[PDB]
Amino acid sequence: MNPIIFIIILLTIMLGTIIVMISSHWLLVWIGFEMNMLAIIPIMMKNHNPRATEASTKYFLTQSTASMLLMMAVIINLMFSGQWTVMKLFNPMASMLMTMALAMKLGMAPFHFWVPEVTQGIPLSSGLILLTWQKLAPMSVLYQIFPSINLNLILTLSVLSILIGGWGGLNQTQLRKIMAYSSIAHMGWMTAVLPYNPTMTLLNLIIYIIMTSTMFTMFMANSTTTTLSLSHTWNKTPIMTVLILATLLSMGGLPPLSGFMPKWMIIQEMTKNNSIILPTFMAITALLNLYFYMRLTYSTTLTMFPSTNNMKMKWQFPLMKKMTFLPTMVVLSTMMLPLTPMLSVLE
Amino acid sequence: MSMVYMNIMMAFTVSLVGLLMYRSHLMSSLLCLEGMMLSLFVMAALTILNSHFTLASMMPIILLVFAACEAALGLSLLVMVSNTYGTDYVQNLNLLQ
Amino acid sequence: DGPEKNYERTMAILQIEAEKAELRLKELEVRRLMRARGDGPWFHYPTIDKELIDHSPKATPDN
Amino acid sequence: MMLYIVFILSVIFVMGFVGFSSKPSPIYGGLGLIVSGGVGCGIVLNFGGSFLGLMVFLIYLGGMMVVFGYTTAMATEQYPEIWLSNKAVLGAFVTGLLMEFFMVYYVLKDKEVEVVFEFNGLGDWVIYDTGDSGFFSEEAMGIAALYSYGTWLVIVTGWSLLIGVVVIMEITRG
Amino acid sequence: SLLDLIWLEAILPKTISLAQMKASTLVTNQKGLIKLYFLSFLITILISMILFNFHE
Amino acid sequence: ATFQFLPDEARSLPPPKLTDPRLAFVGFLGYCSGLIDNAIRRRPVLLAGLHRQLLYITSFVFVGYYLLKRQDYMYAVRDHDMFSYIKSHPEDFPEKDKKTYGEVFEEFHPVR
Amino acid sequence: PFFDVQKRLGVDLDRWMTIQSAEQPHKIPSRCHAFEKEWIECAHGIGSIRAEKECKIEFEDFRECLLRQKTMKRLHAIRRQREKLIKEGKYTPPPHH
Amino acid sequence: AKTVLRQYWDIPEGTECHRKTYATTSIGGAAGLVVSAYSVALKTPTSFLEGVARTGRYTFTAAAIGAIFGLTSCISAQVREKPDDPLNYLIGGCAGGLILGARTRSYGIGAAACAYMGLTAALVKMGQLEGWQVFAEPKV
Amino acid sequence: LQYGPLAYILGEKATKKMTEKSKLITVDGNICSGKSKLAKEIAEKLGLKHFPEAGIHYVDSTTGDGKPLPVQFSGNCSLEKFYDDPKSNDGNSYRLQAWLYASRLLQYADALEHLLSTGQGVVLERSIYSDFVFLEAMYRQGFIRKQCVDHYNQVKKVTICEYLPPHVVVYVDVPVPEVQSRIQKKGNPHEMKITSAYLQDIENAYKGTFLPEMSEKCEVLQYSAWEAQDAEKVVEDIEYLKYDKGPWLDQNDRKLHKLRMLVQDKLEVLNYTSIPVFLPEVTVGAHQSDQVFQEFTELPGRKYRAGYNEDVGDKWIWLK
Ligand SMILES: CCCCCCCCCCCCCCCCCC(=O)OC[C@H](COP(=O)(O)OCCN)OC(=O)CCCCCCCCCCCCCCCCC
Ligand SMILES: CCCCCCCCCCCCCCCCCC(=O)OC[C@H](COP(=O)(O)OCCN)OC(=O)CCCCCCCCCCCCCCCCC
Ligand SMILES: CCCCCCCCCCCCCCCCCC(=O)OC[C@H](COP(=O)(O)OCCN)OC(=O)CCCCCCCCCCCCCCCCC
Ligand SMILES: CCCCCCCCCCCCCCCCCC(=O)OC[C@H](COP(=O)(O)OCCN)OC(=O)CCCCCCCCCCCCCCCCC
Ligand SMILES: CCCCCCCCCCCCO[C@@H]1O[C@H](CO)[C@@H](O[C@H]2O[C@H](CO)[C@@H](O)[C@H](O)[C@H]2O)[C@H](O)[C@H]1O
Ligand SMILES: CCCCCCCCCCCCO[C@@H]1O[C@H](CO)[C@@H](O[C@H]2O[C@H](CO)[C@@H](O)[C@H](O)[C@H]2O)[C@H](O)[C@H]1O
Ligand SMILES: Nc1nc2c(ncn2[C@@H]2O[C@H](COP(=O)(O)OP(=O)(O)OP(=O)(O)O)[C@@H](O)[C@H]2O)c(=O)[nH]1
Ligand SMILES: [Mg+2]
Repeated sequence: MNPIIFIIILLTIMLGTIIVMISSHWLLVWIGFEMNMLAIIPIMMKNHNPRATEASTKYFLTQSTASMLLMMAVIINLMFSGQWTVMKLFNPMASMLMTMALAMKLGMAPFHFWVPEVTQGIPLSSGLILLTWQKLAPMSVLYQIFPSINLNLILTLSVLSILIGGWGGLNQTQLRKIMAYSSIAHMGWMTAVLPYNPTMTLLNLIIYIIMTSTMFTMFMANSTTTTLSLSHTWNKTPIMTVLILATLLSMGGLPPLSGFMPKWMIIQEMTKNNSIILPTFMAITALLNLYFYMRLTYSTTLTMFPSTNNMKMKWQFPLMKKMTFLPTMVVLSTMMLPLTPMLSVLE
Repeated sequence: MSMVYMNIMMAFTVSLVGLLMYRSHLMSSLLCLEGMMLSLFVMAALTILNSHFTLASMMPIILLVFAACEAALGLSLLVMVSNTYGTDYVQNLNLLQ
Repeated sequence: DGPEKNYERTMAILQIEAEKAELRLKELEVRRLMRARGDGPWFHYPTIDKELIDHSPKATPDN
Repeated sequence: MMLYIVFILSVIFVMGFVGFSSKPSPIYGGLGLIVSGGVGCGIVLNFGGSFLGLMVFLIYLGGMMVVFGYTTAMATEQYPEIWLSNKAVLGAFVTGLLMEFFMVYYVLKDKEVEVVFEFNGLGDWVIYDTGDSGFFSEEAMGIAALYSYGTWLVIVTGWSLLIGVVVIMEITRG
Repeated sequence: SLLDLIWLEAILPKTISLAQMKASTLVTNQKGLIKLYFLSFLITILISMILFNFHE
Repeated sequence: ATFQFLPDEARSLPPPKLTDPRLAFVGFLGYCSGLIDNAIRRRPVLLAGLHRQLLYITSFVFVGYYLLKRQDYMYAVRDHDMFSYIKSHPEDFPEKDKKTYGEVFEEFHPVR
Repeated sequence: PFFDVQKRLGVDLDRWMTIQSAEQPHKIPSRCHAFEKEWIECAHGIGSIRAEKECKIEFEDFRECLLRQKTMKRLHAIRRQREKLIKEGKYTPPPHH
Repeated sequence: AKTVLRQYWDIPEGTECHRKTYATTSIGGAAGLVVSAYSVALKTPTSFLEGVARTGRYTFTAAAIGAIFGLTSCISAQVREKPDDPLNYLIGGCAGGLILGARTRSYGIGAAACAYMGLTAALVKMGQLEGWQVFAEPKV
Repeated sequence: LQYGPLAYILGEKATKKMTEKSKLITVDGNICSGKSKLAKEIAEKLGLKHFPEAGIHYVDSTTGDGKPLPVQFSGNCSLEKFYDDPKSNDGNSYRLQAWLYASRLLQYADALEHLLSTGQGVVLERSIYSDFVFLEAMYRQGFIRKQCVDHYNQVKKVTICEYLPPHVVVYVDVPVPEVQSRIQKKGNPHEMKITSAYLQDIENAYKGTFLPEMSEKCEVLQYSAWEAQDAEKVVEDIEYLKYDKGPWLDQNDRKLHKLRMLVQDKLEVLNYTSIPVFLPEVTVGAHQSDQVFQEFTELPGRKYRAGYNEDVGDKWIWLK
């Protein structure tokens, strides 16, 4: 891939997301989704190996099916309303189809099976796009149709995502599958608060993106994709292990780290609506996420695993990866709890 | 609703179940995807034509344009799947288990 | 500090806390009414903008 | 009987879908999809969309022609499967036709049928517009407005088609 | 006595930690097959409508 | 306003002081980012690239100032809406007739 | 939209196609033009929570125009009765019907 | 589920146990079938019989748990003349947990199932007595 | 402007700098076969960059002040210790072999970077493509376990795939009895313990595995001891070669842009030389690892990224 071609394709991925976000017409929203899927597959196939081919095919089949259900909902909405405006849907069957269509696009459980596999099959840079940028467009549509979403359906997906994400991460030794299951679990929190306060869905989304972007950027820096490969970081870049520790604890929602904020704010919103059993269940089940974050901090930062002799050759060479924005993202990933009231800007 | 909608809606459902219930050939599933667009095209056209909403008469055309892109995208992936395993069978796409 | 400074400093703290505590209860009651009745700035989900309608004479009379 | 023209076409429409949804050899799946495109064009034509109908037929005829070529190269086996050659294909094919027949039988037996949702079986002509004396096609004016009104739609569609060429070449350059 | 057996075996960190291991294995021990994942999408939609009436 | 970071009506509010404690914290966060940047690239943490360190602080404070202004404005808006709604619906916010503890009754629970 | 850049910049990218009461080529009106306009003008500015309740009449009439469900039920009632009376030798249609 | 759940709550507690048990048995069987559908879809049986034999065990295990829960919870209230007692569901929950352990051949599961199912059921009874909402309507 | 996609977009493409003198030549042959002397002559006559064979301290010469570092900063791998006790218990034999391969891999990247960046050809003495000959001889002599051989194949399998083979392979073919004689004359005491069986295993590995593979994709020139004497004859053959096979014919700008992006980042090059496969020979524990690593950073001009060490005269650090 010619560098100019990569930029144009990369700009098209953003263009499709932006089209969804600025569109007031259901057709243009669907077009934006198609444009996004068209441009992301070549990024997935960038390295041209059988695994990347499998991931791209599994991704394409899933996203195509969601687009069909989404467009079906739009046409049903047109029959029962005669209009195309992006807003609440006027038919409950259309609401179900759109909600499920967006659930597949996000990778929410039980439409989650593709997220672990696609993420594992593609490079880290592509996985970063998949688990962060690709969340924006479906969430922005959910942010506009939520008044007509069936409450039981959306909360059922949120609960299942948190459980399935929590349990799925416990068995993983690959860093890309850990980030996939962690992503599934975090998506559950975003949609659980969606019916009550959409602002806290945006807050959780932004903070999830900052923390996920930081973790992928640190994995890219040392070119690590397994738990054991990451366990050598202490012997080359000690500073990196400390940043991984702080970021991982934040992702686990431990105060006083930034990652505690979205969980804190979502519990507040749910209790204000006399929803007590669900936030309690959610917070406890999120302890599964913390458990398999803590294993990574054990093998990465708090202990020292054995090295290999050839590691000494890497002591003589500096990191040359861009690590774009890493110093800023890690500070935002960890030291933002004192600034929590700034969430009103999202209002 | 009008009785035509019963069969067009049924047609969409048949292709949806067609897509979700795979066999071996990945090509067969790509046809069920083009089947869903065909029914979506037809059902959109009936609604738009019957209601005399002129400006959306271009909507079904745009629908076909982005169906062609998906089919071209789907066929491209089938080429690379076939070049790897020598068939388009979907059971070969299980490295990532 | 003398007992007087800390005493009246405490009163100034209690006033601020009491005022905030009242507004917190008022807001939860305003949010409850606004959401139920939709007659306020909050929970104002958009309708279709009427300036998009065409009021010109059409190709046929009855419409 | 002729008043039910659109319904009769829609019955063949579903039957074509059962043809390729049962998923026999893609040679026959393509045939099923060509038929559905044909009577699908007929359905849209009978609602006043001659241009829309003929084009979906034209586009799908070229698409299945590419599919036929790809089937002989990448989706062919020694014994291509017909609807009668496989129990799973025949079972799906039979199931879809019986589910189609019964829906037809009740809606014709009663002039209404309930299949999850209420459908009226009075014939599709009853919903048509009564008056019409404009000296033009409404579909043509609506479609032709893509170039005056649909400036934004042309940009996004033109870009996507251009990117589609770039993308397919990246994907297929192993 | 048997009563404390329930109050222990059920609340043991081993019990809690070992049930999470079963659930983890059930979730993650998949075949990686497109056919099986999409067959489950079909079941999710059917029970969503027939059993929970999410479309109503 | 629609899709505006700071609508014109926001200029009636007193801007954040340049010595705001929240703005000082933001500036500190830029300092930490500047130090981490030296660390990950393996330069002398406190000394290296003071030009780079000044830009981390300046950019954080620049962005933080506008975020704090929007933050303040959105809370002023929330109060403006809440108070006007209370004005518009007197029947839903009636003054409580306030008894004194001499008149009110509370059951006493001995701590024996 | 999520980001209303169209209103901010004043450009009009897709609002033109959103409703069937908008300006059409050569002023061809949609079949339900009057019903849409009434519902859009009833609910303008008051929000969906209020509009769901205070514009049911306008919406209910608009829905009747779109899908004609009440009308077709009425016709099926009349047609069904005529079958009963024609088949019983009770009523005879006039020449023009 | 909505209608089937309603009828269970429709009839008074501690009375008409045959009907209560029919409700819980129906809730048990439906849960077993749902587990059977996902199980067979994602873990393909070797033969069509073993797919039916797997549906047979899960559906029967789930239906047995519900039937025993409904029976024990109703009879316990009937004996004790305490309809709205949370403790009645505690006994129903443990009996169900025992059925799972008996059906599973493992004293480890039977004990753990007793505790967790016992506490869960009592919370359910507490929930509708006190009006707790699991999926709460947005109100503020 | 450090090389990257932007520099490429602005017109820094490999095709603009290559010629028919932009070749990658490798000189091969058994021990004491005259490789290094021949290699220098070829480079001098063709105006190519000569790379002395990569040893235990090759990486040292490319970083810092260029001097060899103390051997604790190389795992204490010792060539002399290999010749004295080839079966030592501490795994010196394979630890040396694994270190040497990674040294050659690093050198090959440095050679390719020079070729692509400047267009000047290079000459190497052996390479990653022929390093396996010593692996094969070591194992056939029982100097390493079968587990070590599998490890080596794993590292080579994920590293040698990303590069292009040399344009020309020169092979000085000296019979084993002659090598055993030349080693005696040389005077190295440790080297004199090399057995004939070991040397016959290197010759067998070369003549049986290396040259047939290189024939299918490189211009392979072979010479006797007497032909190798006159580098003028060798240069004459090279200057009249065809170059009608091998992957170099299928390379274009975007492919060489990708290759250059790899070989200029040395950590990316060395990534898989340290795969977490815990062989006893190459594994090191935290206490030893941590202790040596802290020593490494105390070395002169080694605590900070090059250019940021005041203890070696670097200035303007507060503006860098
Ligand atoms: C104020 C409001 C906000 C409140 C939230 C909490 C704020 C803290 C958030 C921290 C954000 C991450 C930034 C942490 C900076 C860590 C700096 C450090 O520890 O020193 C790095 C040191 C480097 O070692 P060296 O080889 O000598 O130098 C190489 C780099 N030039 O590394 C090492 O050598 C250490 C290697 C051993 C690993 C030790 C691990 C245990 C100690 C970790 C301490 C940091 C814990 C951070 C976790 C969050 C704590 C709240
Ligand atoms: C974070 C500092 C505490 C460090 C230990 C970490 C504790 C865990 C953090 C978890 C979140 C709890 C945060 C609690 C602090 C926020 C509550 C608060 O203080 O809000 C009011 C504060 C202004 O404080 P005020 O009472 O008005 O007094 C002004 C005096 N000039 O307005 C604010 O919101 C400002 C809060 C930012 C922190 C104070 C900033 C002081 C100004 C200098 C900049 C900070 C530089 C030093 C960095 C210290 C990092 C440890
Ligand atoms: C008021 C400050 C309160 C701090 C509260 C801390 C809250 C937690 C903040 C988390 C972020 C921590 C910063 C990010 C990590 C950077 C530090 C690091 O990576 O490791 C420590 C490092 C020493 O490693 P080294 O390789 O030797 O660098 C050369 C420095 N001489 O660098 C160090 O030497 C230690 C760096 C931390 C100490 C900061 C010192 C404050 C600035 C002092 C001004 C400079 C004074 C110069 C004095 C000399 C002239 C007299
Ligand atoms: C939520 C409340 C908290 C609010 C937080 C606010 C977050 C947003 C604020 C921006 C965060 C990023 C700040 C980056 C500061 C470091 C920039 C720097 O010093 O660069 C030095 C040099 C390039 O500098 P130069 O490009 O010449 O500056 C002109 C820019 N047009 O080249 C270098 O060596 C820099 C390399 C290190 C930087 C990492 C790579 C990023 C490259 C950025 C390019 C320059 C960005 C200019 C920043 C201006 C911001 C106003
Ligand atoms: C995943 C498979 C997807 C398959 C899609 C199949 C086609 C789906 C058709 C969707 C439209 C069905 O529409 C459904 O039935 C009729 C339509 O008049 C409505 O019928 C009901 O609602 C309206 C509401 O005013 C009233 O007439 C009345 O309350 C009742 O008759 C339902 O409220 C509607 O939800
Ligand atoms: C009250 C709520 C408390 C919430 C606490 C947060 C829950 C976190 C759950 C983590 C569970 C996963 O942790 C996992 O548990 C099993 C328990 O069998 C351990 O299993 C361990 O003992 C079992 C047998 O007893 C062995 O088969 C296994 O080899 C051994 O590792 C795993 O070593 C551990 O990795
Ligand atoms: N085990 C091992 N020894 C090696 C390797 N490369 C070189 N050596 C040894 O390092 C010493 C120098 O290598 P040579 O160049 O082949 O010997 P030489 O004396 O220089 O002979 P010339 O070809 O003329 O240069 C010899 O003892 C080699 O056995 C290697 O990859 N593995
Ligand atoms: Mg030599």
